[PDB]
Parts: sequence; C-alpha cells; structure tokens
Amino acid sequence: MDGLSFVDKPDGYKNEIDQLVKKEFANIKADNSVSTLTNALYTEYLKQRNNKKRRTPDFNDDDDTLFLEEYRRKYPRIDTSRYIPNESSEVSLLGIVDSYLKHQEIVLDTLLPQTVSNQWRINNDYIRQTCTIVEEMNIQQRKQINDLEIYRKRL
Amino acid sequence: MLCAISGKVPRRPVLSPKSRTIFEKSLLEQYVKDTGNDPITNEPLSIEEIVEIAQQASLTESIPNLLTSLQNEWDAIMLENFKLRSTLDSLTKKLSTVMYERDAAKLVAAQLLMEKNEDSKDLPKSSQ
Amino acid sequence: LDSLTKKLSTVMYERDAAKLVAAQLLMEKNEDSKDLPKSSQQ
Amino acid sequence: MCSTLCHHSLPALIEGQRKYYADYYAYRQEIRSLEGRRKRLQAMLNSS
Repeated sequence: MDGLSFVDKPDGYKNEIDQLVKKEFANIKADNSVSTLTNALYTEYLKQRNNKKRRTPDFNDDDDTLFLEEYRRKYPRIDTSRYIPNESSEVSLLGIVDSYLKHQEIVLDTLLPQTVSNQWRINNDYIRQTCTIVEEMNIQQRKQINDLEIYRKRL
Repeated sequence: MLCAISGKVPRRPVLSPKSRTIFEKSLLEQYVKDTGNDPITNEPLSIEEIVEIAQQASLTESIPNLLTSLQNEWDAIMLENFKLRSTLDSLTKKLSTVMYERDAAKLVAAQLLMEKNEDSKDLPKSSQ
Repeated sequence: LDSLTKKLSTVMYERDAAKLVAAQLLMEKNEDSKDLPKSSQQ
Repeated sequence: MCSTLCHHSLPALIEGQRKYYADYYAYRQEIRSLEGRRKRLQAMLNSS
C-alpha cells in the first residue's frame, strides 16, 4: 500500500512497473412505451417529422386549403397578440431574468472555492505525514548501512 | 435554486424536513407515492411532511412552439439519455479493468514482499 | 454514473499509488543481489 | 479529486505504521548481529 508521493522525488519506472503489472494481468486475464421509441429514435439517429404544412400552403386550392388558409389567420392573430404582450414589458422582463442568472452563477463558483480549500487542506495534511516518515526511513537506512559494514569489520 | 431530482429550476419548490433539500413539488410528490421515503437520504418521508417554500423571456420569434421548439426538446432528451446509457456502460467496463489491474498489483507486492526481506535476511546471514 | 466514477477514481489513483510500491521494491531487491553477489564472491 | 485525496489520506495513514513497524523489526534484528559480533572481538583480549 505505502508509496510516498511528496517525498519520492521517473517515467521509466512507471513504464517498468506497468510491464510487471501487465504480466500479472496476462496471467489472470423502468418506463412505459416511451422508452422504446426514445431509444429507437436515438439509436437510429432520426427525429420524428412534424407538421410542415402551415408554412407553405397555396391560394386557389380547395376545401383542404380553405382549412389551411383559415389556420394561418387565427395563428397570425394569436402571433400578433403574442408579440404585443412581449413588447409592452419589452426589455424589463428580459433584464429581470438576466439578474437571476447572475445570482445562480456566483453560487457555483463559491462551491468551487469550498472544494478547492478542502482539497488543498487534505493534501496539506498528507504532506507532513510524508515528511515525517521519510525521515524515519532515512534514519533506518543509515542504521542499516552501519550494521552492514560493522558486522564485516568485526569478522 | 435547482431541484434535486430532475436538474430543474423549480416553479413551486418544496423542502423536506428530514433532509434539507429543495425539490420541485411534482417530482417529490411522485417519489413519495412510488416508495414513501426521501430520495437522497432514504429516510421515512410523506406528502404531509413536506414544506412548500422565476422569469423566462419568451423569444421574439415565439408555429415554432408546436414544430421547432418541441421537436428539439424531445431530440435533446432522446440523444442525451442514450449517450448517458453509453457512458454508464463504459464506466462498468473500465471498473473491471481497474479492479483486475489492482489485484494484479497486489500479487506483485505480495510476491516482492517475500523476495525483498529474504534478500535482506541473506545479507544478515552472510556476515556469519 | 457518478457513484461508479468514485470507484473508478479511487481505484486509478490507488492503482498508480500501489504501482509506485513496486518501483521502489524492485530497486531495493536489485540492490540486495549485487551486494550479496559481490560479497559472496570475495 | 476531493473524494480522491480524502480516500488517499485514509489508506496511506495506515500503510505507514506497517511500513515503519516492518523496518523497526528489521532494525532490531540488525542490532543483534552488531551486539554479538563485538563479544567475539572482546574475547580476543581474554586469550591474551
């Protein structure tokens, strides 16, 4: 488990260890009908066609275009009424929503900092641990080398 | 400011008293009837337990609402969840490659733990 | 999706962390060989 | 990354004691060889 990141100051060693890990891997080796049509639409990459009729039409048609004509009138009157209540308020309704979006945005970036601080704070605690033990390991190795030659010089 | 189920910006937000989290009324009311518990914390919660607590500028070119806008909404719902199902499938596959490579490393360490200390032991014995 | 990503992230981090155990271990094992070999020779 | 560094803290903190304790016992054995090798040298003066 133990491998000191802060204390151990190559890419060759990653490439080396990857090969040894690789060799040990060589050894081991809820919705209704809605979901059916939605998954089929996405898989096939084709959206279902809508009513491309109101836009084109034609004068001196028949009973069919008499309907299609009368459709264009009522929707154009609804359109012109739908543009009236927008222009009445105008830009006040738009800029009121623009202000809401600024309150929504700043909240996210506050959380970006809260995460930033606690993430650096955890790493900060790790750092001290790394330097604590890395010294202790240094102490151990020095003592190790002392015996190694001490035992020889006695013999 | 958002709902904690769909990812909406709620029109009638309602907060639960067991876990302080704001949901849109329709979506929290649906969960309680499906299974009577809080979705996040899995704690007992009912419809009576809930406590009830926005402007969108309709575009200038607002026919399109029936045809173009509604079409885009069910395209965007369709191709996202399909792509999201694709993302979930790969995470489980990449999970299996993670755990296998992990256990492969465990065996290396275990194999090397026997190797190193016995090599060190042999140096201690050599002196004699 | 995100709950599996936590497992993915914790693994990949811990994998390459555990990978550095080997790199260290291998070089020490190697050091034990030449040491003993050069000593046992003489 | 927060949950990473959170996890990395918990698994590392336990591995260190095990790292040290191994080397600690490794050191104890090394001391014994040191502790005896002297005595044989010390007994060279007894024969003299």
